[PDB]
Amino acid sequence: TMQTARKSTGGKAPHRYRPGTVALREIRRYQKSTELLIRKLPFQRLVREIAQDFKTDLRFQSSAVMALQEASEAYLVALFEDTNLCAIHAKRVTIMPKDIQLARRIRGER
Amino acid sequence: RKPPKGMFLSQEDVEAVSANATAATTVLRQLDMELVSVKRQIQNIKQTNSALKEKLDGGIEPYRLPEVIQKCNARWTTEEQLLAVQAIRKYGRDFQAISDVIGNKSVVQVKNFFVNYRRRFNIDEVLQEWEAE
Amino acid sequence: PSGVEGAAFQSRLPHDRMTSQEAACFPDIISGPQQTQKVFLFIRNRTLQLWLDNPKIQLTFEATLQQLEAPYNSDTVLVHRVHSYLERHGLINFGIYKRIKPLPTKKTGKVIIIGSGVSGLAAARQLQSFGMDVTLLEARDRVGGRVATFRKGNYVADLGAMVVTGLGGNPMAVVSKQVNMELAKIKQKCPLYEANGQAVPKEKDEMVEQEFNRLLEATSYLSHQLDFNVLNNKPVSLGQALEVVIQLQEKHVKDEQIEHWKKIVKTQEELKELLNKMVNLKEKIKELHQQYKEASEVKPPRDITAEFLVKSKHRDLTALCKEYDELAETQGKLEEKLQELEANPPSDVYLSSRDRQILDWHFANLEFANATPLSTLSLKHWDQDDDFEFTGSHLTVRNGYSCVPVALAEGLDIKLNTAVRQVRYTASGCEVIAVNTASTSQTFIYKCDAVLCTLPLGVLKQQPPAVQFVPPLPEWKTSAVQRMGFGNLNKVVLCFDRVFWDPSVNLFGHVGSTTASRGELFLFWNLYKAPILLALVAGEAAGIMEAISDAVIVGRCLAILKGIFGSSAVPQPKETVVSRWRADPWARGSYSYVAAGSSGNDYDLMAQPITPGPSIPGAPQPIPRLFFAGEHTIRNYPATVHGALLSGLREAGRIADQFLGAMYTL
Ligand SMILES: Cc1cc2nc3c(=O)[nH]c(=O)nc-3n(C[C@H](O)[C@H](O)[C@H](O)COP(=O)(O)OP(=O)(O)OC[C@H]3O[C@@H](n4cnc5c(N)ncnc54)[C@H](O)[C@@H]3O)c2cc1C
Repeated sequence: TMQTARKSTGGKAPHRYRPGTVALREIRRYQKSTELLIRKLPFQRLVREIAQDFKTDLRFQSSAVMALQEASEAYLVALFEDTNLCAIHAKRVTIMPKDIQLARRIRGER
Repeated sequence: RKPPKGMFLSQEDVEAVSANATAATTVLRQLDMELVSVKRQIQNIKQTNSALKEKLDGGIEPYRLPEVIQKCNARWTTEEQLLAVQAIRKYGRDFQAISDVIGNKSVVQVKNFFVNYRRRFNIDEVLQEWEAE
Repeated sequence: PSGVEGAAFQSRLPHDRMTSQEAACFPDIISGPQQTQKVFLFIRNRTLQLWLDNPKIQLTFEATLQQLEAPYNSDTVLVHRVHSYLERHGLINFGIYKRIKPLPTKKTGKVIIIGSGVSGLAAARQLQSFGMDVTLLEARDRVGGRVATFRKGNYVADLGAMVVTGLGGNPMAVVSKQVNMELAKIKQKCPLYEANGQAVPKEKDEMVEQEFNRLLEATSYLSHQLDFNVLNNKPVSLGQALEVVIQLQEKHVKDEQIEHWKKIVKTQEELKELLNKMVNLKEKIKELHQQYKEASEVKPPRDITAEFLVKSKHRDLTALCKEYDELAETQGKLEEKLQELEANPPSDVYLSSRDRQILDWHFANLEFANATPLSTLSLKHWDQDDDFEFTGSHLTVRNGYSCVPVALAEGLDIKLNTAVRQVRYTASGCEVIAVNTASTSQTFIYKCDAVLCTLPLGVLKQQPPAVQFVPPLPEWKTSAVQRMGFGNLNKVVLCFDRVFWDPSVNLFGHVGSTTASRGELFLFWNLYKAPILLALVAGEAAGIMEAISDAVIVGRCLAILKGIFGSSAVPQPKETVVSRWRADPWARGSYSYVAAGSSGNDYDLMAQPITPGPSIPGAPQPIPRLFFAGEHTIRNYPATVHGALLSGLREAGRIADQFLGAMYTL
């Protein structure tokens, strides 16, 4: 303190996950299970509508509807697999109607 | 609070110098002996490398061959094809070596030679025999 | 700042916070709402501002209320209680000022003050202004104590006190506005000349000062971080820590040398393995050169499968020659490295005797600011008061600092030539036994109610004590006396008849040849009217220089001046005065210093008064009788003149703390 000439300089010191996380975790959740994804009653009414345009006054066995749902969902899951491959091939991540149309074009479904 | 620029200060060195009355003298003498030890190791290795440099007097100048500068041809003759087969047998996938052995075939033509004559010359069997050695 | 906050900064008080002292006196305000606290802070700082504006008259308390916040009548006589509280404890109306209201013709209480120093004179006039009887007992034939000024004709020189450390917040600024003090600024330009007399270049001086500041930064982190405070069951000083660090930098230079040679043996061994591969490859190339010549002696189309065998040995030889050419490229790269880094090793950077001489001067300057060698300062608390420094430049007293204590002694009852022998303090009063310095047989006896002791701490530590206390002080008090120390520095006055230095330079330094004599005549001063130089002696040599006659010291001062400016340019001085504060029996050293093993708590223990035991067995707790003051009784501002000034104001403020109103009666 008595330093008057050249003093001593020293001696002084809600949560929201990012987009894509829940989606991937949901993908893992549905790839592990095999339960049907489309609900049974709206699907059964839709098929009844389609059949009325083919032949009138028709009855369906419950097993017939379940078999229709099994083949339909398997076809759609496989189609989205091909659809996702097309979208990734176009340097994209998002599926678009052009991807499904391209997939069905390669399959020969016209 | 933090050691200065280019300056290391640890508690071990402070305690070592103040270990007893003649600790600093002991440390300085040991560092001087280490400095003398590394210096004579410099002198011995310097003498060894000087002798090794004396053995390399002349280089490989009398052991150099002139370059056979010749253009790359386009047709494959029977001699050139057999020389390529034997080159694959000894070298394998070294395209530059095979090109130099044949002499008139560039690297790209040797790489193309592998594809065009793959089945007709059994190159896969020749390559798998090279890998065995 | 300015206004109310600027007045709090000038009086060492936080502008937006109440101190612990303000909390103990008014516990109702600090424990109440925050708005009442802000009103108390505003009333305090406004009266502080009114005092700092006009310190030459009494700042009254009726005009303060009249000139504050229009007609301000929303308080039940609250300004009276606050103004009387602040004026007593020396926060407002500090120093010695002309009082408007006359002093009471009948005084209350008798107080004897030992020593007429700055602390003894401040508390005395404060005691007298409060309405008490005061009598000062001084052993010297003058006042000021450790404030000495040599006056002879036109020569003025201060042997103890003259420079201050700034006016920002310092009560010395008001003292200068009160007492006629001509203040002159100090030019910090201090050139350095070696023992031969030649100056130090700018590049060298800046690098030694930078390394000196680097060693002080090492001091800071060794203290506050590494806690290097216990060594061999003893407190650690500072000269040991710095010398160890310096020896470690020489170790760092040796390690940089060893590591530099380690990198050379590393690359040299890589060249060893590289040359060995070149030799072995040269022998293989020499063998292949001998082989294919025999294959060339036969026509190529003569034998079969020669084009394969010839080109195979030719391609392998070409590949090995290409590698030898690249290894020869690396050989050339390693040779140019053995020609570039051979004569330029990053080494040979110690401190040497060149920088050590200047470093010894900086150490002597640091020893001068503490009046003790670096081997006696406590590493932990040697700069404990470094956070309370004052702002502004450093100034001096152009006409001798003794104009302050002589002016403060105006109107007091001081007994000059009166040395105190014993100090008796009991539960009903005090008795001071004193003698005359002209004849020790003549004894004087003074009765009083309280005694204020301003004696230096070095006197009490010496056995036998020069001043006896009856009853003796307790062990905890005497231990704090013995743990602390008392420094030493001296000054040598050189009065010449003509200017023979640089008038524009107020001070220049002289480095020492050795380390033991670093504090021997290291700095002279120029800042008075007459051509006078003030030599400085400190360190362990200071005590030895006192045993040397005056002629030898002046002869050394002249020999240094003749070695710097020349023999003919240096005339002979007219008057020479050498100070010996350690030999002074009324000081026993210079001024306080934090010793190894002590702390700031010891300064507070010196501030605490002692209370004698009851005279009758069964009597209640008596009133504290004996109080102390001086520079060694204040913790925040030790070893200064305003610190002793504040100690006298402190004991003046502790009067009401001892009285504590008239509530204990009823
Ligand atoms: C050499 C030196 C130079 C300084 N220079 C400066 C400076 O330039 N600037 C600055 O701001 N500060 C400076 N200071 C600091 C300042 O001068 C002191 O720190 C401060 O004034 C000490 O005052 P004090 O009253 O406590 O001591 P003192 O005033 O010394 O108290 C004791 C006094 O009583 C007397 N006395 C002694 N024994 C007895 C006794 N038995 N009976 C009666 N009286 C007795 C003494 O002679 C002395 O006058 C300096 C200090 C010293 C030692």
